[PDB]
Amino acid sequence: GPEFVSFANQLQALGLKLREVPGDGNCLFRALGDQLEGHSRNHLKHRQETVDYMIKQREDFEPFVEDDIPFEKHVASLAKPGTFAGNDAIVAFARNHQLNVVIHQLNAPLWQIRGTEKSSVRELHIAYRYGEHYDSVRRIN
Amino acid sequence: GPEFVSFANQLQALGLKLREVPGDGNCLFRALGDQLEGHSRNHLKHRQETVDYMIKQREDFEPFVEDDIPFEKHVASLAKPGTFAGNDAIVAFARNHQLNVVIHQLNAPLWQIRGTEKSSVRELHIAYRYGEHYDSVRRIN
Repeated sequence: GPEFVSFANQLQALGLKLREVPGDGNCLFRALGDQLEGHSRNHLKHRQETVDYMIKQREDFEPFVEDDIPFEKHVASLAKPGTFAGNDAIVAFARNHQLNVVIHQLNAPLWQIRGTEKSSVRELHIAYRYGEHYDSVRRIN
Repeated sequence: GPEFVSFANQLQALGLKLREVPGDGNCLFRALGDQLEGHSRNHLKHRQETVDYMIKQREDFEPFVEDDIPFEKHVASLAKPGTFAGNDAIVAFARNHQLNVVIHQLNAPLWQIRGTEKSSVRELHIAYRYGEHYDSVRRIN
């Protein structure tokens, strides 16, 4: 259908704008931290707490791991600062914090990862982009 | 990917909500009227003005018509109250009013019909749904 010409335009139509985080493997936790706390300075803590939750809830998270890769290897790699995180990390963070994460993408359907079974919870917004990069999505005014 | 369970939830995540218009063929002009003016009472006028614009700009709109259907037949049918309108009517209305129309759809990419070549213009929001039905999309707070 009739597409937006830029991601900035798409967000702007929704009264939203990007808050970019650096192009390294810590981007998801920086973006989620920015959403949760208004800044990304606790990204190492969020990475560690997210891995801790995944381990505590191993039976829930082993299904996410790409086959023939041991769960231990997956979470050990994720524990290292700079390791790019994926959807399973978003699920873990969302469940740990009992909230939802809405994911924006240029000319793609808006996604929602729900951390609870509840009906009215806190909702965080991030943007998925090239490679494995995530940014924070904030209100304009 | 991870989809919203309802259209209401999807809009709510964006701070938006549906304002339903009746399930008849006047829905697009009622929805556009609601967006433009805050109410749908001028839907007959918007239909007539939209057809007038399409006729004035025939060379621009003939390409939209499904082949072997005469342009005259298309616009004559569209002029009748109750005739369901399509994308070409949105383009015509947007160009006539020199604005943009953003179209929401459940678990589909957000669309944008741009009425001008400009960079900063007024933006109207509607929702496309089952059949040929459109509703108005408004801010929650």
